[PDB]
Amino acid sequence: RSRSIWDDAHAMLEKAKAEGISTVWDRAAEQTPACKFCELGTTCRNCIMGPCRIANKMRLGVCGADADVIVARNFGRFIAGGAAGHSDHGRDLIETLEAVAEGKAPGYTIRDVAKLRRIAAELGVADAATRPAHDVAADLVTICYNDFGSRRNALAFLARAPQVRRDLWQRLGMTPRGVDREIAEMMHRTHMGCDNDHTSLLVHAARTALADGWGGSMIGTELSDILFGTPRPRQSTVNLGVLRKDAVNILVHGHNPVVSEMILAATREPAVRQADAGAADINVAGLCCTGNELLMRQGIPMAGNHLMTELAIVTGAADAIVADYQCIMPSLVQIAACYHTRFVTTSPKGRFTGATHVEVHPHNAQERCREIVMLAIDAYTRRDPARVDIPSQPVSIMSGFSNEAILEALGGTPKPLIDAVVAGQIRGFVGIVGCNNPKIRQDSANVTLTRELIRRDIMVLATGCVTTAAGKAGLLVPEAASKAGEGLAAVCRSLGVPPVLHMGSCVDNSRILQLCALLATTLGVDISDLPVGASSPEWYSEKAAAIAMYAVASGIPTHLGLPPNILGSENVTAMALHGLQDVVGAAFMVEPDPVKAADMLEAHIVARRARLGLTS
Amino acid sequence: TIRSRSIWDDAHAMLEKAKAEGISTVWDRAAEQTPACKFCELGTTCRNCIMGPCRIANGKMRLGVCGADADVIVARNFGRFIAGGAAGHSDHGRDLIETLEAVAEGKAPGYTIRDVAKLRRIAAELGVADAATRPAHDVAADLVTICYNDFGSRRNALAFLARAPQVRRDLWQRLGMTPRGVDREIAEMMHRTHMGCDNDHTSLLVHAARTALADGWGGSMIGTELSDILFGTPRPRQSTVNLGVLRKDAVNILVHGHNPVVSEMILAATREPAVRQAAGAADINVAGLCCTGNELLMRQGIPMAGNHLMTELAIVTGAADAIVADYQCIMPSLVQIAACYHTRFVTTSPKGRFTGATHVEVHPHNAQERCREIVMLAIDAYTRRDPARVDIPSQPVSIMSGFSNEAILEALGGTPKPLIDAVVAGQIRGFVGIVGCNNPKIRQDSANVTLTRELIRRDIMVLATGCVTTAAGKAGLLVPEAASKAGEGLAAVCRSLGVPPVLHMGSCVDNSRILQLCALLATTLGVDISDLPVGASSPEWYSEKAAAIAMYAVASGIPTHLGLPPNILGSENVTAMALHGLQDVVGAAFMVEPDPVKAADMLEAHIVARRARLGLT
Ligand code: SF4
Ligand code: SF4
Ligand code: FES
Repeated sequence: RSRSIWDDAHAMLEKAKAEGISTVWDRAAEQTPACKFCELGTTCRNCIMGPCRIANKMRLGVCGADADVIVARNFGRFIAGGAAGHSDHGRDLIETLEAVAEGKAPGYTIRDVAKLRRIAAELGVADAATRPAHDVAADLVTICYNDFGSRRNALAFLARAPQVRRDLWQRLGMTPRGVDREIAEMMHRTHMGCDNDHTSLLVHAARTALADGWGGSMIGTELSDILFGTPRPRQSTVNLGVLRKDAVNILVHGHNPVVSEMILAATREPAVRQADAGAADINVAGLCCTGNELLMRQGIPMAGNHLMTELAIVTGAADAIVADYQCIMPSLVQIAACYHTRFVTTSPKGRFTGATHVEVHPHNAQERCREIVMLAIDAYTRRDPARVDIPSQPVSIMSGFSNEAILEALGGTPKPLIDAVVAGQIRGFVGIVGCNNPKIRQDSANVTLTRELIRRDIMVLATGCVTTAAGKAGLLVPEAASKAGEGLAAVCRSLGVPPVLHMGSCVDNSRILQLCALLATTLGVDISDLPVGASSPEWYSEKAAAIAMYAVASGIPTHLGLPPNILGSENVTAMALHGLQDVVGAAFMVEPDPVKAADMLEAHIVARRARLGLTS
Repeated sequence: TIRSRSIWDDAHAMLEKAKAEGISTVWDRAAEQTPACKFCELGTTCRNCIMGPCRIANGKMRLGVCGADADVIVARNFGRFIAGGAAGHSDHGRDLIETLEAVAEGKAPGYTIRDVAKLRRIAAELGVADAATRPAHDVAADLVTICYNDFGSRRNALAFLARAPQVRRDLWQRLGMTPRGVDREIAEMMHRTHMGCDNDHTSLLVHAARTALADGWGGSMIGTELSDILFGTPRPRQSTVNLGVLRKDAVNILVHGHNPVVSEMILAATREPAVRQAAGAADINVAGLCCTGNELLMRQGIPMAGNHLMTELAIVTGAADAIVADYQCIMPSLVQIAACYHTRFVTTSPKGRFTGATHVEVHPHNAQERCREIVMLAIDAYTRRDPARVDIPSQPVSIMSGFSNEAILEALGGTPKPLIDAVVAGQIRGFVGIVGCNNPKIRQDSANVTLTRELIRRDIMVLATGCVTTAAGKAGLLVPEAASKAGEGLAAVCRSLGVPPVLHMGSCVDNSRILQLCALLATTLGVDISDLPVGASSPEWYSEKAAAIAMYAVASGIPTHLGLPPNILGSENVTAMALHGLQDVVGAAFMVEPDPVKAADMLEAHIVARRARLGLT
């Protein structure tokens, strides 16, 4: 009850305890209270002269490092881990398009040639409009790979940012030069006896996160649309009720659409769908970011977010989990073992001990994904009928709101959206990026903050876990306009869109940057002048901090529900919470109270409205 | 009590001088952090997300909040440890590519290509067309491209990897270990260690091996070869060691860190007539520290003031007029210790920023003017030195240095066949590259020198890099006359060649020379590196770069001994994989032994075993 706000989670948690199955909430209590030095960030294991803990003797490390350097180093490596997670996903997308471009990817094509030509033209490919698509693709592959090289002075997509913003980064030393390069430079700087200035460390951490948002994640988003289709607005369902008792239930979990879109195509094969075991159909449901993206591009229903993954298996109806990499809890392998579920992994980078590994690459995806769906149809026969309990009834959601889709709904230009903001019908925009964290009652903060913002005529752009949260709350449909303020509801009914726009997965947060950059460029101001905000009310992962860091560094005020492990240095904390405002035009806000967070987000939005000479 | 800190009299005098002056040393701070955190020492702590942090216990706390066990958690921490060290070398190599490209474009005043012959040879080796006869700047530019591509994401294997025997390359490929890109493997390691990605301890150790190979065969190797191209390939030469290199009558500039791009330009500025005339001092004195000092010693014969733990004690002498630092292994306490005196602590790299220092950023386009400004800062500081607080402890010791692979082969008449013949006869029973640092957990240089003395006594030639250079040098082991401390066979070889029984091959980056030498001997014999009577030791290691070095040695076939254990004892599976499992996979393994004599037995035992596998006595 205190663990989650959802009845489907409640039913599955009670089912888990009766079956003696330990959940992520059960293990969170074992690790609470946690280590104070680890919680403060005042611990360092970067060499075997240590480990060192800073006290308040023990003021410095053995090498002489103070709490400032130690805390900043840990935080840069935290960000580097998150940027690395997106970086590799984007590299994987580059490899796939090259396989298509070279004609070495059976079942893969370029779904959105129009976007390919536009992106290629945008990044400087000559005659991208009229040359053969595979050549245009190959040239774009080269540009992207160069951003994963070490000879650029700035990443390709950075030109989307307003000039004032690009000039600021260059002056500050923040211009991201290469995706992998900045990750390595961060790891270099955090080695003993290298960067021992907390400001320089935070600057490069900002540089590293910008290499994600304007590099790794952005390449990942745009190539995904090129290969799998650009999302259009569409209807679907959410919650554990997406699982059908009468169908073979395949759950795609992780991030890579290269796999999940091939799992979907294999289930649509005539020979596979024919398989014969008491199967009414082959039901595919989404999890995590690969589910978000399958929802965006295919309308496939989503079973749940981060904390719903273990409870999805406990239902007794998950026949298989097809996983790749990132945010896939290893406990899934043990819980699936308690049932019949075949836990299948597909990435060479995402290995789990005890799993069934069927490695998927573009050259063998069609045959391997077809083999995987047969493993699931086999597992559907061994499912115990006694231990099945699908809790809830699914909820309708609308999804597929890319920037392409938003502009289409606005008639082609951002001016109607702009005009609504100048009038005050839409007072501002807040991108909510949150995850789930067992330290917070599940989706309470996410849904509460979302409800507050739309009540104040502030449009919410949702990605990641908040998608399942707002969707379960009925906020992802046009009819949710009745829960928004008069001005925002007026806009939404005019556009036929919900007051919360689902823009995709964690990688797709680059869409929010692209949108902010477009509005800033259209108006001739910096992103730090737009009435925008970002929130991660229930974040947990390195990727969330990398996202939060690149939002702040791009001019977007960013709220965090839980603090990072940096409180052990008040200097680092003050830089993140206040000092960054003077440097990059935005800052971090830490607030566990979602209502106070709405006040803080709205206050900044109001302030930027006044700087534009507008009424709030 | 300070006699237990170091084995050297210059260190003793400075530690006792530090105690009287109330200056806290790295040894004083080591005792404050002992006993350390047990979970951190075991590796059973994880801070990779804010669902945690998590500690594993030995029924609660068996797993992390995400479900991760001690195996995954310990392996993740160790992979990130390796990634930090590879990252340190990676960026140094990237800096040298940037420098050669500046030379190649004519945008680097004072920089030239010292070794055109090596440039043409390296370019030809990596596939540059007509590298032998085309203009040097074009040859350089084409080589710059090859190196940058190894810092890209489109190669299937790094360029220098072809030096390895085919059998070794086939093994890496089968295992999934082939390093594809320098930065790529670092990022992939960080990706794998994110929550919910690689949760298989075997896969994690494999990629850590892949990442370290991207260093030794990539970052460090590019760093070594381009450095020789730009600053000269080391030839054997004489020099002095210890704190006595500092002259009371001269302006004392200490270069500390790693980048020769700066230190070789600091040396040239001191040789300028106006700068040398500006110095009321008797001379301008440049001395080496850490790895940049190793490299100035190798290529210029510049004396070295001391190793890792001697850096703070160098300032306490009261004679260090300036410290020119860049990045890596430069303790931030140096800024506070220098503040107690007149010393100007100068930093030059954008990547190595220290709070409170005098920052004069050095890049190839402005090095000549900036380094000239830095030497003037030091000449200014020479006037502000208090004569009362100066006490230079010891008298310097003669050393011989400059043993690159080029130098070794030259001493052998051009081919490794004489070196090979001595090994088949048994005059040289094997080779051990000692890579150690210093660690306040061990009496300074005790284990290093003790192991070195034991090995040469058993006819085992020692190849020294890094800190052990100052260690063996202070012990009189770096001169031809040190043959009297070796066995009959090894002493016999050394007298024939006129070389010491311990060969100084450079800095930590220069450990790639040892790989190049092993690869050459293995290729010449038609066997794997795992078939050679070779070993590696880091008796007093501490840093991420040392663990990356040890990991890439093990992964290339070289048995590697560590004096102190890494933070992995919390998982017996990871420990057994490092200590035994790797032997079945890569033909070599880690050996953990704090007793240097037992370490010599362990190193010699493996050497003996590989001699038998080659059919030798
Ligand atoms: S880098 Fe410094 S603070 Fe960190 S463990 Fe090593 S000695 Fe301690
Ligand atoms: S990644 Fe897993 S083990 Fe590490 S802190 Fe997070 S929940 Fe704990
Ligand atoms: S566990 Fe070692 S400090 Fe937190």
